[PDB]
Amino acid sequence: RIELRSDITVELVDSSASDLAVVKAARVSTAGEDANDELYDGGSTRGLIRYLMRSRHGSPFEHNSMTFLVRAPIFTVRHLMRHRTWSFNEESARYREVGAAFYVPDATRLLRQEGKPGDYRYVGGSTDDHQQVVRSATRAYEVAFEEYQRLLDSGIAREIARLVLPVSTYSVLYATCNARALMHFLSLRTHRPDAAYVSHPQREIEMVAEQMETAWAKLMPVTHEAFTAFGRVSP
Amino acid sequence: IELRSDITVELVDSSASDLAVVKAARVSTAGEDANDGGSTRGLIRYLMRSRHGSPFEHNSMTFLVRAPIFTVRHLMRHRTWSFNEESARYREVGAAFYVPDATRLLREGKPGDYRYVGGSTDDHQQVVRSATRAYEVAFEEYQRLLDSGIAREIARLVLPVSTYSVLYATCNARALMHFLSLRTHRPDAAYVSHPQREIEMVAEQMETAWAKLMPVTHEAFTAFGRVSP
Amino acid sequence: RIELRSDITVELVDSSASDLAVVKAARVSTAGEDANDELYDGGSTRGLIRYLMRSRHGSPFEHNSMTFLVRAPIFTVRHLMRHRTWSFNEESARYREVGAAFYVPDATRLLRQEGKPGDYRYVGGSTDDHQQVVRSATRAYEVAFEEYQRLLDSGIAREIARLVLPVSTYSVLYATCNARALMHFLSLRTHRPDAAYVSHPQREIEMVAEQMETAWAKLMPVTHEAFTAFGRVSP
Amino acid sequence: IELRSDITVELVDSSASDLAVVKAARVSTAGEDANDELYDGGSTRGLIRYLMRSRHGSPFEHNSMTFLVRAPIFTVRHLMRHRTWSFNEESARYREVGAAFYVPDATRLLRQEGKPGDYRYVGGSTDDHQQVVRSATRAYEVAFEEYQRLLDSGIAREIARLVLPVSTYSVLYATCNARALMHFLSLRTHRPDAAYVSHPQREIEMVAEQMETAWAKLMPVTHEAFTAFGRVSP
Ligand SMILES: Cc1cc2nc3c(=O)[nH]c(=O)nc-3n(C[C@H](O)[C@H](O)[C@H](O)COP(=O)(O)OP(=O)(O)OC[C@H]3O[C@@H](n4cnc5c(N)ncnc54)[C@H](O)[C@@H]3O)c2cc1C
Ligand SMILES: Cc1cc2nc3c(=O)[nH]c(=O)nc-3n(C[C@H](O)[C@H](O)[C@H](O)COP(=O)(O)OP(=O)(O)OC[C@H]3O[C@@H](n4cnc5c(N)ncnc54)[C@H](O)[C@@H]3O)c2cc1C
Ligand SMILES: Cc1cc2nc3c(=O)[nH]c(=O)nc-3n(C[C@H](O)[C@H](O)[C@H](O)COP(=O)(O)OP(=O)(O)OC[C@H]3O[C@@H](n4cnc5c(N)ncnc54)[C@H](O)[C@@H]3O)c2cc1C
Ligand SMILES: Cc1cc2nc3c(=O)[nH]c(=O)nc-3n(C[C@H](O)[C@H](O)[C@H](O)COP(=O)(O)OP(=O)(O)OC[C@H]3O[C@@H](n4cnc5c(N)ncnc54)[C@H](O)[C@@H]3O)c2cc1C
Ligand SMILES: O=c1[nH]c(=O)n([C@H]2C[C@H](O)[C@@H](COP(=O)(O)O)O2)cc1Br
Ligand SMILES: O=c1[nH]c(=O)n([C@H]2C[C@H](O)[C@@H](COP(=O)(O)O)O2)cc1Br
Ligand SMILES: O=c1[nH]c(=O)n([C@H]2C[C@H](O)[C@@H](COP(=O)(O)O)O2)cc1Br
Ligand SMILES: O=c1[nH]c(=O)n([C@H]2C[C@H](O)[C@@H](COP(=O)(O)O)O2)cc1Br
Repeated sequence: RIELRSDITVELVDSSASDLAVVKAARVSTAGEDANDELYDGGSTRGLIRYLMRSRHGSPFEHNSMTFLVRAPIFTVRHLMRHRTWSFNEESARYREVGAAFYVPDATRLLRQEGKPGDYRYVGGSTDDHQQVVRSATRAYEVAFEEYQRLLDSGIAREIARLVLPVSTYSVLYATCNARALMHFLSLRTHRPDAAYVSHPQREIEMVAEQMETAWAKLMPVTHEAFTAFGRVSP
Repeated sequence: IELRSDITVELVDSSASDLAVVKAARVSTAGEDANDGGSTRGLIRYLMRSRHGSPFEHNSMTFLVRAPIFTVRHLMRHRTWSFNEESARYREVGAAFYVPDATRLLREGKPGDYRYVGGSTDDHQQVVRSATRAYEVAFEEYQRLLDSGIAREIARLVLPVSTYSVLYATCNARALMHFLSLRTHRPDAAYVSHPQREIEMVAEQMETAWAKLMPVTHEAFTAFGRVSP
Repeated sequence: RIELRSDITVELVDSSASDLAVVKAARVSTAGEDANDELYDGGSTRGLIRYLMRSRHGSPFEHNSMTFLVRAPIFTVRHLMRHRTWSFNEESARYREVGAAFYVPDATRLLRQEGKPGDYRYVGGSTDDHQQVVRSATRAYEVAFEEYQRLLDSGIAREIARLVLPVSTYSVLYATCNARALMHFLSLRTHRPDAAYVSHPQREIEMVAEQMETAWAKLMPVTHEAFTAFGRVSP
Repeated sequence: IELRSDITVELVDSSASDLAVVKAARVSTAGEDANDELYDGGSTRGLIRYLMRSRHGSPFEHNSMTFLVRAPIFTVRHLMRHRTWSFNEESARYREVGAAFYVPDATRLLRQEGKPGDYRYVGGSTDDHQQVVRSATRAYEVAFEEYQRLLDSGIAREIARLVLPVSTYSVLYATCNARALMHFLSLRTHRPDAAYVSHPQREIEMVAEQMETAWAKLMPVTHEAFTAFGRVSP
């Protein structure tokens, strides 16, 4: 028996990110060695960071890291993993038997399907779909996992047996970035009609991106607001 | 549906030669002067053994790759490459699926355990038959979701990781060597890696094409233990 | 016996860069295998490249390379080597006796000096500045080069003798990028009031950038034109 | 003007421990359950050695270390060739340069290299130190004197600096993860015992040594493995 889930989760597992890190790093360029010591307050912090954001001076946002634990279907992990300045370590289906958790969209998700990303007329759907999707998914997931279990039972290599598993199978990974890589990622992986360049990601990676953005907002409140302020363009 | 076991790589564009390496390396010792066969062979052997990899980066190779998604995930972990890949969010995907061929060992059960490696050919028929039921049902349902007006990006959730995809993949020679050290199983190498056979097929095809472009670099690569400089 | 020059030179030595490669790379997404054997006409090329440029879809612009031979002052080479997606190989002063060639800015250049980059009110300059710079530079360079040779004559290692040499000493290097990295470089290393983000690079690095742009314009005229139509923002 | 021979590195921030390695590696083999349970020094060391010996590099990337570095420009150029790092450096286009310049100390000059990579080109002596100090003093004094005359003439900071030598001190922040740091140590330390002998100049190697010490304090199991296996980055 399989488990169907529709939750996509991100947990902040570790970090070293602050708005002060950014101020210090940027100060060294005009201040020299005073940089590491100086008297910088609430209003000077806002001012400097907004300025770096508006000028796209991005390197001072690199002196940090945030590490997330992500649990998501493989098709969404494929989206996250396209971001080449991040580091990733993922559960391996060559090394382990895969758990029978599979992703299905929730009812309320399906009313926001993008038939051809970037085109307005292709957004829509309604919730007779959800039952049809649940019904199709259940049949395909069951068979795949049963054939999966069957080959493992004959002693077929796990890396071969998994060929039958759907891209909706859940995976778990660690994902580490600095703030600049995170802002570049948010620019592409959130849909924000406010933004200078509006992106059209699938909703499931956007779910990942929003949770990450919430955790990041707490660590770097001033950077986060400035990022939104300047049109969600990565410095 | 179609079942297939080809995994193909074609070189589609390049600007890559051994001489491009020699010139790049020679600005250092010679300056402007830098812009035979034995000084080329010599210089390249030295850069390889000293691990001066920067001269090997002044070049590009582009490949067109046809492989199932699980192997494409392997390829796309190499972050210094450039990729563009067929999208199931935009396209209705083709009913082509990978199954291993007859000569594939079917029993590495934990890679790096050359105690967990083996196989037979009654395993073959089992794999094919069993994958076939999985793929058939997945595709039928993928079609029924499309036919009900479900968006492509959602319909595809039911497709296995053995679905064929296709992409352009571009690297310089230094990134390729790094890729080859990880993505071929070569007990003769200084550091032995244990890649899945399917990505290794990709890798062998790329190495073969690259040997035609840069045969002296390819020889030095192997001579010094298949360690990327 | 020193030589003063004020020419910063870029030569394209090799490339494999075209607009058509960009189209193929984008078409694989929507057309699959067929993209590799498709024929593309002028208007479909233009429409597609302008679409990617304005949408900031940048990956299709990476399947190429350009290799430049660059001769420039150290201080300008440092600007150029800040760009981490490039490949560089540079003449070594640890290995080679350095040539007596040093950069001075020419008279036209000095009219457009940047006192506080980004601040337009420290932009400017006089006509007699050229003579004061030349008289000042020539004295300092002569002494550095003379001490350099003295150190070399006393058997001091080249790696140590060169500490007396100025940031205006000429170096030579190969610099290799793809068009996307070149574009991000041009958005930062050229000053353009038309641009969506006006940058304030030292004129010396900008001279490097303009010549790269000219050579690249010839290889990928469609992309070039599109990059400029949409405000010099790197996809 | 002030002549110095110190090259300093200070750790100003980090999030790095051997623990972030074990967790990142454990996800692959034990899934979700690798964030959340049984941890053991022996098994932690055996896993880190195994990743190191096998060059499984990626689990060593979930961390960061930020160094504040003060070093002459010619050394900064060596450090900044490592493109996986992030840097922010004092700008001479924005700032009047301080007249601090590097001269090698007396012991260092006894080493000097070549031609780097040839054993028989290493040498020096202690009236050579006084040559170096005297030539340097003459060059730097004139450079700084011209620098000032140009600034006094209202010539722009960015142009005036053309006269200053590559021995001018600069200050920067440098952030990397432990995988990038290992690669940098492999190339920027000279260790006849390593699987690959590298021949960096002494000054960047003085930067490297201090970074290694600071890192080893944070990740001693990783550092012991790095060294045990020939100082090859995973
Ligand atoms: C047998 C095998 C098993 C594997 N097992 C797993 C697994 O179980 N789970 C999993 O997630 N992955 C696994 N991987 C994938 C692996 O962790 C890498 O993602 C992939 O192999 C490519 O690694 P790479 O970074 O060395 O090369 P690429 O990312 O091209 O990077 C090339 C080199 O670039 C440098 N580099 C680039 N970016 C950085 C950076 N940000 N920091 C430091 N250095 C950088 C490094 O020196 C690196 O060696 C496995 C790979 C193999 C061959
Ligand atoms: C709506 C949407 C649609 C997409 N469509 C497709 C698709 O149809 N097909 C497909 O294959 N992918 C697609 N992608 C993925 C896309 O092609 C990117 O690889 C992904 O968005 C990550 O972007 P990136 O390459 O800008 O950033 P990452 O690879 O981190 O790189 C980040 C930034 O680093 C720089 N950079 C890193 N490496 C290089 C390099 N080698 N050269 C130059 N600059 C570099 C660039 O400035 C880049 O913007 C899509 C993404 C979105 C949000
Ligand atoms: C003794 C010595 C002598 C040297 N001689 C010279 C010289 O004469 N001239 C000169 O210019 N430099 C010289 N260098 C500098 C050298 O060429 C490198 O720029 C510097 O050593 C940083 O090394 P790196 O590129 O391997 O690592 P970093 O750039 O962190 O890169 C780490 C790893 O990332 C990967 N990587 C990152 N970007 C790319 C990319 N675009 N393509 C492929 N892989 C990538 C590679 O796998 C690389 O090894 C020398 C260095 C040493 C230690
Ligand atoms: C007018 C001007 C003023 C400047 N002022 C200063 C100054 O005062 N002090 C100073 O030190 N420098 C200064 N710089 C240099 C600047 O900080 C950058 O190093 C330089 O512009 C290189 O471009 P880049 O860092 O945006 O991207 P480059 O390193 O090419 O990289 C391209 C893209 O790759 C991505 N990327 C690559 N590596 C990482 C990583 N490790 N983490 C996250 N993302 C990554 C980013 O998305 C980045 O934009 C200035 C440049 C200009 C034009
Ligand atoms: O040999 C491997 N190659 C590889 O690239 N991975 C990466 C790919 C993917 O992001 C994740 C899991 O892959 P498998 O499910 O193929 O292990 O780790 C893992 C192994 Br083991
Ligand atoms: O929104 C997208 N996000 C994405 O990352 N890709 C990348 C991921 C994968 O390597 C390939 C195809 O993905 P889909 O099958 O998710 O389109 O392109 C494509 C699209 Br469209
Ligand atoms: O040991 C070296 N370290 C180094 O980083 N380079 C790089 C730095 C610079 O960009 C160029 C030449 O510097 P020297 O002039 O410092 O060799 O090559 C060269 C040598 Br040799
Ligand atoms: O316009 C700039 N371009 C640049 O690349 N830098 C980087 C390069 C160098 O590493 C450091 C100091 O450069 P000047 O010394 O040119 O400011 O910051 C700074 C400025 Br401002």
